[PDB]
Amino acid sequence: MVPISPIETVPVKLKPGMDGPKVKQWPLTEEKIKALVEICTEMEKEGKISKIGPENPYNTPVFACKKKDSTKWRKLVDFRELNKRTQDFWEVQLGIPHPAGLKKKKSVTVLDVGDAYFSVPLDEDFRKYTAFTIPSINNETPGIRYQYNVLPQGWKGSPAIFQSSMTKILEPFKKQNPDIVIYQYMDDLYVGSDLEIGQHRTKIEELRQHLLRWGLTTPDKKHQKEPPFLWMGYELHPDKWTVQPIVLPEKDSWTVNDIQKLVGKLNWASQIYPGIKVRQLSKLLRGTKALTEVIPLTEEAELELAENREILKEPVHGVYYDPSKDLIAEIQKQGQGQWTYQIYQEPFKNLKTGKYARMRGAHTNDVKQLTEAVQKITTESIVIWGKTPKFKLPIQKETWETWWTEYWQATWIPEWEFVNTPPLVKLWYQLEKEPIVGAETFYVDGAANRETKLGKAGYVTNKGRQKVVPLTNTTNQKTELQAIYLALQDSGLEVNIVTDSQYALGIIQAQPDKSESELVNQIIEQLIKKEKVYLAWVPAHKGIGGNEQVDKLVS
Amino acid sequence: PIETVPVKLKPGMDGPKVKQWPLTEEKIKALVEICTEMEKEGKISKIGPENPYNTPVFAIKKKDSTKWRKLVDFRELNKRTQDFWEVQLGIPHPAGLKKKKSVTVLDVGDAYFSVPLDEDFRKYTAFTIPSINNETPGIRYQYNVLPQGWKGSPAIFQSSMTKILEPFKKQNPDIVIYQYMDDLYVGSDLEIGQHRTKIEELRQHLLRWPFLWMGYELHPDKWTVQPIVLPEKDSWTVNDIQKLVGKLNWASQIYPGIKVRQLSKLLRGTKALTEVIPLTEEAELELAENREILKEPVHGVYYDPSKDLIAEIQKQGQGQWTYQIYQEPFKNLKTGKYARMRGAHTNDVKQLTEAVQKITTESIVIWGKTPKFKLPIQKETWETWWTEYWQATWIPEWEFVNTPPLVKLWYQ
DNA sequence: CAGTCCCTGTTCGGGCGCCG
DNA sequence: AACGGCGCCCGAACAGGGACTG
Ligand SMILES: Cc1cn([C@H]2C=C[C@@H](COP(=O)(O)OP(=O)(O)OP(=O)(O)O)O2)c(=O)[nH]c1=O
Ligand SMILES: [Mg+2]
Ligand SMILES: [Mg+2]
Repeated sequence: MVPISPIETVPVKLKPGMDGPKVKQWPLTEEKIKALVEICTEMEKEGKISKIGPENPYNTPVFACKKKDSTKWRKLVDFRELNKRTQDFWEVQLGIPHPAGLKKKKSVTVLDVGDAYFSVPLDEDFRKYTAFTIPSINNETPGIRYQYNVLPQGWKGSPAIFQSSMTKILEPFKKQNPDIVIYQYMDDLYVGSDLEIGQHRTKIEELRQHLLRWGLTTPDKKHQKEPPFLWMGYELHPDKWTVQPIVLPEKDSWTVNDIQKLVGKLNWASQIYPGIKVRQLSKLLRGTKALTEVIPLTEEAELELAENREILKEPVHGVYYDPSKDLIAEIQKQGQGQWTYQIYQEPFKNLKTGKYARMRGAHTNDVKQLTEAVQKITTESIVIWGKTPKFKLPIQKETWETWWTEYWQATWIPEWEFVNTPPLVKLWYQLEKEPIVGAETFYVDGAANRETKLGKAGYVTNKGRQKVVPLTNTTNQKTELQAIYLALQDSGLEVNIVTDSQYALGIIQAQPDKSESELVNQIIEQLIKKEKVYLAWVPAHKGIGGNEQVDKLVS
Repeated sequence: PIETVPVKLKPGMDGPKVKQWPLTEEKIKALVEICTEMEKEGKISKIGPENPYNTPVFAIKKKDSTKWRKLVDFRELNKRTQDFWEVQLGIPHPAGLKKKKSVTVLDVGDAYFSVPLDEDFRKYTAFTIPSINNETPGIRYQYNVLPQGWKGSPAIFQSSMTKILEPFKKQNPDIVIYQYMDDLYVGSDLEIGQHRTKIEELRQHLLRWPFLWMGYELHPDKWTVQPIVLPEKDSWTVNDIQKLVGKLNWASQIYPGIKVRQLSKLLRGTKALTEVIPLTEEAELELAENREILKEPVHGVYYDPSKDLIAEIQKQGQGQWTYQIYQEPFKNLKTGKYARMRGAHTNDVKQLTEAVQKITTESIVIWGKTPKFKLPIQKETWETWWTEYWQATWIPEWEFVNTPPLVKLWYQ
């Protein structure tokens, strides 16, 4: 006979055709034995755990670990076999709150529900599916077996049930106090208002007693009444915020797992520290698949690491969101496909910063990457503030106009303005729209054997110029690119090039300025040196113009 | 007082599990206000995390409208109940709707809120309202009545809709009425004055039983086609003839009688692209013969009701967009071109959004289906902006391609 | 006409950061 | 040695289209 808590239960089923968990216990140390027998007894008197007998043919092992910066221990149930047989839940936690999205509030209070999962009841018809034995001695007493009447920590349904139950309890309080902001994340509650400090504690006590009606305790141990508030791993001050101090490890020898933690902390630090790069550090995490393997720091990865430590020296901070002012986002090019940006409302008062260094596609240009960076900033800004910021981009209006009007794919940038801060983003070469009068016309072609990997590449021109080059260990696509490379090498500043290669034409028409292919980078280098280049396409194997002639040479 | 028509998913398929995407502030404030009223009216009810299903939701504003409309992306749920709205209780498509001089589209989806939904099926209509900056967790609901945007709603309501439209169809035997999703297509050959008057009679016919006051007008009789045309120049260069032969060679995949023998003979040698080539007597004959074949209709091109529709769109630049609708490759059922749409010369995504809506509307009028689009855009670009410009109560299927224009085929 | 190749694209799961 | 959430950078597995060979 256990009392039913005021919190409405959540009906939980299992996947059809499957039963409950039947896993043997794990032999642990005697330190954990004298730290859980007292918990199962305290929870038994408080109604959070009931005892069962032989009528429950299930079992599940459990372990315990010390709480972070606390004397109290934490009990975790290894429900990995129960999670495989429990119904799927839709998580109502859609993201992580960010302090840059918080508005200015005169009074702030941070709460923390004590015994979160242990204060929300489990489904009535589901408590029988949580059986676990507790041996008082490691090999003597058989130990009486208990069950769970609340949410066990470790079950894959515990977070979603708590987050949903917490919302239903706060709904009547938020309706009675519309002007009060309550950021609800897991058990920690961020409460803020523009009321006076005296009247603010009044509503806080009203909320503490409102939650007490459902068995939710807000102890004074984790009650925060004055700044700086520690919330979501940040330091919340009345007019600014900053991330909690980030410590980077400094080992003499660097392994793989050390860099993974290093790059991870830099990604977490890049949200407020401007100018963080991880290109050359992550470049060391390629190929090798041994987490315990020493990797020497390259000269580029060491200079990148030294420049990041000097950024973390000076203290930085962010501000809060004011809905009366506009949102501004400004991007800079860091080179090598790296981009950094800052979001602010007043100049030099950054709400947050960030970086976009993703390299998508084998061939791309700076305009494409800048477009992708704008899109990442837009989606990020809608999550945090629900609106798109006005952009300040290091690209001329004319440069962007030329790109998107002549591109074959739909592309667009929201309302933005040009900011003259080098390095500016530009198009390094422009393909002509019509054939060049007076320019030598090069008919290029390439062919390779699928078996021997041997091939040829060359050209013929209207003036009689001709070249054929044998190639070893190549492909048809490489010979077509090499043919275009030969025509650019052996032509004047203006040249017309005719090819049958849809592959080569598709790469060059997109005006790439960087490529993972050395051959393409050489083609780009030639295209930049030219003054006028016209690329035309004809279907192969049709007796068309000089393409029929150069086809005989390379095959 | 109505028995819930039983609805079952297609065998072997589970309910939709699609993540909600971020929403702007104005759209969340609109959905919170709309869902609160619907909850007070019992149309929806709050649910918990024991419902593993979820469907995205956002809001739109129709053309020349300032009122927010809730829109659910039931695309996943629709193709998981396809045996219902196509086999058991289907809606016949009138072949004369596309022949009418004027066709008005009426939003009648609000009528679906009067019929209850099968209790065993309500768990699949689950959706989640997000919060700004993740202040509060997701606010999940589920539908207690027939939801708007679900292909099963017009099917179940069809028996009710026929009784409402019966006195009006008897009163006017010439007016064609088609129902697709939340919309009602009313086509008539009457003049614009007589048409809109008869439309208002139908509105009053529905009132005696929040977007019923709107009426988007169409003119399917004025719908044009964009055939393949060849350039006509006084002088031709090597580059011109090379582009022409390349265009005709690709066109041979459609019209098998197109020849390029006499035109390719003009390019014998290794000539400069800008060299002018006078057309021979045979080349003029062959080019004239090919211009007539492009006017002739393609052989064996008809609509198969069992095959999905596919729509490809090409960005031609300067506000020009071309498209083709087909079921089998090179068997186009319709080719067209759009120009000077909203966002021309300033916004590609808005134009592309408008083009998708126009094409879908035409496909509903002509065949009663929505085509699956092949969009010339990057997935991340489209998924960032398309909801900002969507003005329709349905959503078609789409995929993303990248086909560089090797030869300008549909617009010289 | 099939069956491959070459190439480039996306999807996904795991590594790390961080929150509870 | 647990659960859920979001982010990044990584590689293996997979899909799809030109192009060549039997
Ligand atoms: C940190 C952590 C947390 N949780 C779940 C359980 C309760 C809530 C909050 O945990 P907590 O605040 O640290 O401990 P809690 O149970 O609330 O007890 P108190 O220390 O607050 O009194 O999240 C979890 O399942 N695993 C974890 O590692
Ligand atoms: Mg707590
Ligand atoms: Mg070739």
